[PDB]
Amino acid sequence: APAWTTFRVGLFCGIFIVLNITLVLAAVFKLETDRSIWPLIRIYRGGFLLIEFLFLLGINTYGWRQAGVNHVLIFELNPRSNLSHQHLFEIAGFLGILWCLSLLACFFAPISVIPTYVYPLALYGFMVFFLINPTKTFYYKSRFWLLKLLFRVFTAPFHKVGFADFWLADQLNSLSVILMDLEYMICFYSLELKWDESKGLLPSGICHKYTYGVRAIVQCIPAWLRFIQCLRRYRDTKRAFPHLVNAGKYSTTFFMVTFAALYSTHKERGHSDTMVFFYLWIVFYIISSCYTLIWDLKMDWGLFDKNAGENTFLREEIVYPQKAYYYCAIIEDVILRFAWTIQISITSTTLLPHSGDIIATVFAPLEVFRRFVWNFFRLENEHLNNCGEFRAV
Amino acid sequence: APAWTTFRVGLFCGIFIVLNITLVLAAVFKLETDRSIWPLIRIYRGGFLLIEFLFLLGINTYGWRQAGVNHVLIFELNPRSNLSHQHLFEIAGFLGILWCLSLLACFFAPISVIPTYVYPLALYGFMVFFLINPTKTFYYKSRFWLLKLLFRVFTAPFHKVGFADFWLADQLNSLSVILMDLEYMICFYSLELKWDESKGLLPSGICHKYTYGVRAIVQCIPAWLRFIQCLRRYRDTKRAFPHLVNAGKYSTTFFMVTFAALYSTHKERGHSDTMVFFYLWIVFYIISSCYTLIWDLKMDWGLFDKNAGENTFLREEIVYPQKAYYYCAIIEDVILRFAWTIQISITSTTLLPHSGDIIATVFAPLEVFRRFVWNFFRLENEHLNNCGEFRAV
Ligand SMILES: CCCCCCCC/C=C/CCCCCCCC(=O)O[C@@H](COC(=O)CCCCCCCCCCCCCCC)COP(=O)([O-])OCC[N+](C)(C)C
Ligand SMILES: CCCCCCCC/C=C/CCCCCCCC(=O)O[C@@H](COC(=O)CCCCCCCCCCCCCCC)COP(=O)([O-])OCC[N+](C)(C)C
Ligand SMILES: CC(C)CCC[C@@H](C)[C@H]1CC[C@H]2[C@@H]3CC=C4C[C@@H](O)CC[C@]4(C)[C@H]3CC[C@]12C
Ligand SMILES: CC(C)CCC[C@@H](C)[C@H]1CC[C@H]2[C@@H]3CC=C4C[C@@H](O)CC[C@]4(C)[C@H]3CC[C@]12C
Repeated sequence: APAWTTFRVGLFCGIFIVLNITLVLAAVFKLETDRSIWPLIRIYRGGFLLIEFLFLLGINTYGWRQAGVNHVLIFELNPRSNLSHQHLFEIAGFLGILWCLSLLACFFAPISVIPTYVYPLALYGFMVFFLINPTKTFYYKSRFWLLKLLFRVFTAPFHKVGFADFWLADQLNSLSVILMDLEYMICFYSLELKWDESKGLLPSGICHKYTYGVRAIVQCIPAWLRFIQCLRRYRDTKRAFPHLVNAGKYSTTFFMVTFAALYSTHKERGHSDTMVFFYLWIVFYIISSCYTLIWDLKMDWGLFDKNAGENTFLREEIVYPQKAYYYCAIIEDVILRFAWTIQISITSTTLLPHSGDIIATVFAPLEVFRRFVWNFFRLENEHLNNCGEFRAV
Repeated sequence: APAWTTFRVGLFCGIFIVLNITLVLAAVFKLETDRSIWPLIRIYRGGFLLIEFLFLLGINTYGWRQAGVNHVLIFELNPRSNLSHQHLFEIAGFLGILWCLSLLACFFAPISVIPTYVYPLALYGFMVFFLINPTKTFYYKSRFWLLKLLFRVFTAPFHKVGFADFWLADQLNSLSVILMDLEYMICFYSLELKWDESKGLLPSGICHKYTYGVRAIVQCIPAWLRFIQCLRRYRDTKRAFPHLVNAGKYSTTFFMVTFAALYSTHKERGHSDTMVFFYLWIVFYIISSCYTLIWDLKMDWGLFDKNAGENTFLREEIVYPQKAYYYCAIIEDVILRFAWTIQISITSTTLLPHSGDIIATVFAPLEVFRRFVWNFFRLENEHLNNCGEFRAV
C-alpha cells in the first residue's frame, strides 16, 4: 500500500482512540441519572456492530493473504484491482469517527437550535449516501460490486448461487441485530417519540415487544434467505445431500422463534397453555444449537476426519502454523454456539425487560467475533478440497 | 520507511490534533478569570518552540532530499544509518503529546493529592531523560551524536570548526527564547512560588525583569559562542575576510542589548540620562538589522550575483523549481529581520508589562519560521559553490 494510505489508517485510528476516551469520561460525568438511556443504546448498537464487523474483516483479509488462501479466486474478484486490508481499516476508522462524533453530540448540546433526535438521523443518512453515491469517487468499484451482490441475495429464488452469494447471506445471519435496531428505530420515531419536546430523545409503551408480529419476521429474514437459496441449489443439481439436509439446518430457527412469540404472548395473558409452550421452546433450543454446531465442525471446517493421521482430531492438511489455533477455535465455537441461540429467542419478549437488554448488548459483539473466527477455517476448507462445490474443477 | 513508522507518525499526529482542540475548548470554558495565566505561558512557551522546530526540521529534510542537496556529505553523517523525515515527525508528535497532556493536567485537576507545580517539572524532566538514557534504546545513535556535538559548541575556543558546529550554533541563535524561559522557570520556583499553597502555579515579583543583569548574559549566550567560533576560524585560517567581518556581525548584538538594560534601568530611576541612552539604543537597533540582513542575502544565500543572467536578481544556478519561491523568500526575510531585533530588546524590559508579553509570544514562532526558511537556501548555496570553505575540495 502507498504511504498516504497507511498515514490515513493511523490518523483515523488515533482520532478514534481519543474520541472513545472522552466519550467514556463524559458518560461517567456529564450525563444525568433521571432520564432513560436505553433507546439511545438500542439505536447506536447497530452502527457499532457494523464498524466492528468491518475491522475484523480487515484482519480476516490479512490472515488469508499471508497464509496463502486464494480468496480472489474463490470470490471470483478481479485479479488486477482488489481492496487490501488497509483500505478496510480506513473505511472502519472513518465511519467510527462519525459514530463517535454523533454520539458525543448527543451527549452534549453543541447547538441549542438543533433538536437532539436529528443526530442519529444524520449519521445513518450519511452512511447510505456514501454507499449509493453515483459519482466515481470513494471506492466506486467496491460499492458498485457490493450493491449488485446485495440485489441478488434479497431476490434469492431467481438467481444461480455462487460462492459470494452464499457467503454474504451467512454473514447476514450473524448481523441480524442491525436489522432489529433499524426496525426499532423506524418504529420509535414514528410512534413513541414526542417531536415537540426539545430533548425528547431520552424520554415505555409498545416499542420493544414481539407483539405486532413484526419482530419475529425480522429475525427470520436471513434464515429464510439461506433456506430458499438451499432449495434453489437443490433444484439445479438434483442431489438431496447436502442441499436438503442443509435447508433443515436453517429451518430449525423458524420453530424456535415461533415458539418465543408464543410463550411470551400466552404468559402475558392469564392462560394455562403457557407451560406447554415453555416445554417446546426449550426443546427447539437444544435441537437448533446441536444441529448448527455439528454442521459447523464437520461440514463447514471439515475436521474430525478419518485420515487425520498425525494432526489428531483435525484433518490431514492444515495451513495455519499452530495446532493451538484449531483447538482454541473448536472450544470457542462450542461455547459461543450456545450463547447465540439464547439471544435470538430473548429478543422476542421472553425475560422481563430489565434483565434482558444487558444480555443482548453483551452477547452481540461475541456473535460477530464467532463469525470472524468462522471465516478463517471456512475459507481454508474451501481452498483445500473444494468444500462447497462452487467451482467444480 | 517501513509501514509501522508511517502508522506511528499518523497515530501521534491524530492524537495531537484532538488534544489541541480539547485544550482550546477547556481554555475558553473551564479556566477562571481572576487568577494570572502568564507564568504558565512563559513556562510552556519553550517546549512549544522546541516541538515546532523539530517539525519544521522534518520538512527541511524532505525538501533537501527531493531537490538533490547532498546534506549527508555536508554534515558528514554516516551514509548507511541516516534518519529520514518520518523519524523526526515521530519524535515531534510524541513530545507534542506529552506537552499537551501536561498542559491539560495543569488546566484540570485530575488528581487531588498532587500539587499543580509538579506537572511542568515532570515534562521537562522526562525530556532530559529521553536524551541522556544510557541504554541502547530509542534512537541511541542519534542522541549520542547530538550530545557529542553539543559538547563541542559549548566549549567553543577549544575545537576546530566544522559545518555541523557552525550550523548548530546558528540554530541556537534563533532559539534563544527557550533559554530565557528556562532561566525564568529556574528563577520562579525558587523565589516567587509559594510551595505551601495547593494551587500556587497560577498566582508581580522580580522574575521577568532584566535587572540583576542575568537576563542580558542569557540573551547574548549564543551570539557570544558564534563570535568566539569566528575568532577561532581566523586563527587557524589567517584570513581577515570573512572571519573578522563575520565576527562583527555577531558583536552588534552586544551593543544592542547593552542599551536596553541601561535605558530601562535609568528610566525606572529618576534619571535624566535616559534620553541619551534611548537615542543610542535605536541607532544600534538599526545598525544590527541592516548588517544581519545584508549578510543573509549576499553571503548566506549568495544572491544578487553579477553573472545572474536570465534568473534576474538571483544567482546563476537554482535548484528549487520556481523563482517565486526565491522572491517570496527575499521579501519574507526582509520583513522578519526587522521583527527579530525588536523582540530581543523588548525581552530585557523595554516596554510596559502589559504591552510586551503578547509581542514576544506572537513573534517567537515567526523567528523559528524565518530560520526554517533560511535553512533551504543556506544548504543550497553550500552544495553549490562551497561557500563556507569547510570542505575545501
Ligand atoms: C446501518 C446502516 C448502514 C448502511 C451501510 C452503510 C455502511 C456500509 C458501507 C459499506 C461500504 C463499503 C464497506 C466495505 C465493503 C466495500 C466492498 C468490498 O469491500 O468488496 C471487497 C471484496 O472483498 C471480499 O471479497 C471480502 C468481502 C469484503 C466486504 C464484503 C462486504 C462487506 C460489507 C457487508 C455489509 C452488509 C450490509 C448489509 C446490511 C447490514 C473488495 O471488492 P473489490 O476487490 O474492490 O472488487 C473489485 C473487483 N471486481 C470489480 C471484479 C469486483
Ligand atoms: C525549557 C524547554 C526545553 C527543555 C529542554 C528539553 C531538552 C530535551 C530535548 C529533546 C529533543 C531531542 C531531539 C532528538 C533529535 C535526535 C538528534 C538528531 O536528529 O540528529 C540527526 C542529525 O541529522 C541531520 O543532521 C539532518 C538535519 C539536522 C538535524 C541535526 C540536529 C537535529 C536536532 C537539533 C536539536 C537541537 C536542540 C538543542 C537544544 C539546546 C540524525 O543524526 P543521524 O543521521 O542519526 O546520525 C547518525 C550517523 N552518525 C552516526 C554518523 C552520526
Ligand atoms: C476461547 C478463546 C480465547 C479462543 C480465541 C480464539 C482466537 C483468539 C484464535 C482462533 C483463531 C485464531 C486466528 C487463526 C489464524 C490467524 C491467522 C494468522 O496469520 C494470524 C493469527 C490468526 C489471526 C489467529 C488469531 C487468534 C485466533 C483468532
Ligand atoms: C511572505 C511569506 C508568505 C513568504 C512565504 C515563504 C515560504 C512559504 C516559502 C519560501 C521558501 C519555500 C520553500 C522552498 C523550497 C521547498 C522545497 C520544495 O521541494 C517544496 C516546497 C518548499 C518547502 C517551499 C515551501 C514554501 C516556502 C517555505
